[PDB]
Amino acid sequence: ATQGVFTLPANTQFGVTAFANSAGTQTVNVQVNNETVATFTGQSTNNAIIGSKVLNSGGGGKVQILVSVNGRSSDLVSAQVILANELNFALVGSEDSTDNDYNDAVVVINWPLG
Amino acid sequence: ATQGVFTLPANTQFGVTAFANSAGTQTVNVQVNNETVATFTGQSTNNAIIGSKVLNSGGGGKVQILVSVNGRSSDLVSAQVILANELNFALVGSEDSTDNDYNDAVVVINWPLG
Amino acid sequence: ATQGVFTLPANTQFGVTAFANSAGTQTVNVQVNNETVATFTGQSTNNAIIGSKVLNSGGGGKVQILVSVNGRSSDLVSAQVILANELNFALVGSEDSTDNDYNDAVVVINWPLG
Amino acid sequence: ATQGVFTLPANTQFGVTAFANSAGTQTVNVQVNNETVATFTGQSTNNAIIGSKVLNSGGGGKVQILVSVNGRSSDLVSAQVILANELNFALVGSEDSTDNDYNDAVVVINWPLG
Ligand SMILES: [Ca+2]
Ligand SMILES: [Ca+2]
Ligand SMILES: [Ca+2]
Ligand SMILES: [Ca+2]
Ligand SMILES: [Ca+2]
Ligand SMILES: [Ca+2]
Ligand SMILES: [Ca+2]
Ligand SMILES: [Ca+2]
Repeated sequence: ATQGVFTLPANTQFGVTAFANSAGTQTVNVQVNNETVATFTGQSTNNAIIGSKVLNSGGGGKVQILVSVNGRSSDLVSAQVILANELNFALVGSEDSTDNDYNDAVVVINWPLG
Repeated sequence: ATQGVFTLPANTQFGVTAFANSAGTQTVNVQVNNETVATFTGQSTNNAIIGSKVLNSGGGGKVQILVSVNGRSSDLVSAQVILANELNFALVGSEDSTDNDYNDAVVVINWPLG
Repeated sequence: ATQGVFTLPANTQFGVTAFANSAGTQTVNVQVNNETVATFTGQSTNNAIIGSKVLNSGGGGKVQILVSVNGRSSDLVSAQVILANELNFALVGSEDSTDNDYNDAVVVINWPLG
Repeated sequence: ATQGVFTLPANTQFGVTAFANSAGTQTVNVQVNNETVATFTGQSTNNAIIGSKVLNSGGGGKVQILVSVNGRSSDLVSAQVILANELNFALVGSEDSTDNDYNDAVVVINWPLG
């Protein structure tokens, strides 16, 4: 299945935060309605935050996360979870090698804000 | 139900990150096997990160999040989600008032690291 | 927090299924836009299905689960999870006594159908 | 990523329930520790239950779901969610064709029982 794609409500503010856990330098691209609106880059084997931003989901509400290491696409896993019928998490893990920890870059998207 | 309590694997490294979305100043306490091992305080209505740390789950693996505003306990909601049978997220929302957005402090715990 | 309340897309077919794991006879009440549309009753300590129905979410899309045993309200826990940005589960556990297993009646709501 | 594989606690009773939403006859295979312990075969475009069984997770706790239609593997998606730090759902969707609804066979694994 396609992974890392989420439909948000339209024109809604959301937070996107990325953590790194790999020897490889991670590149996280955030696309909103098929336009790149953020790129995070960093390296950590200790969960360092390599980016955190507030973005808007725009008309289509389509938010896609892509992760690469040195231009090679990582394999993704994802889900969305909603708590108390209001608090949304869109969760992505990525795998840049063979160990299947899926934590090489971890991306957490949350809404609503404010 | 009790919320904000999670059983991790023993002696395991995990990340904890807290976000704020309220007029009220948020205090997030992190307890590992009933000892307070981190405390984050901060105020934001725009999802600012008010703390991020790497901790060890210790022998019991018990991780509890408590949130308060002005010394008053916030109501919590929580769940744990596992992706690819390996990547774990323990998720907490908290409500300090009456609107029920449960985002006033948002806490994300992730493991494994490295 | 209020639990057992979910917002579905409007005018959408959904499935609701209830399982029992208790000595007590479970009564599961299903409301759609604040009107009772189903009631499932049954007893099992071995996960027997006590009801499965297809319903429509109507204009408001509001679905609520309540659980009681001999007229006494059970404590609820719930969450919604979305897979592949399309497959939805709305999940309820309920606790009729003291052991905190939350499985006394378990309710799974799924959409889309067809 | 591999999907439809879950680690349960050892020697634990669990329920497995399959729903069908396709024109195609669905064959759901359940393995516990790499041995077939159940096979559900049925057809429905309206969420009918094509199998429900109680099984034991055995020493390894490994549970795998595979879905096929006329001998051809469906694409799977999955996740595990834990409520109240005790109530577990392991969730599978499967796609037998092109529409990406992932509901053609839907598998819900729950524990604990009793
Ligand atoms: Ca890896
Ligand atoms: Ca890693
Ligand atoms: Ca609030
Ligand atoms: Ca708020
Ligand atoms: Ca109970
Ligand atoms: Ca029970
Ligand atoms: Ca399909
Ligand atoms: Ca279908």
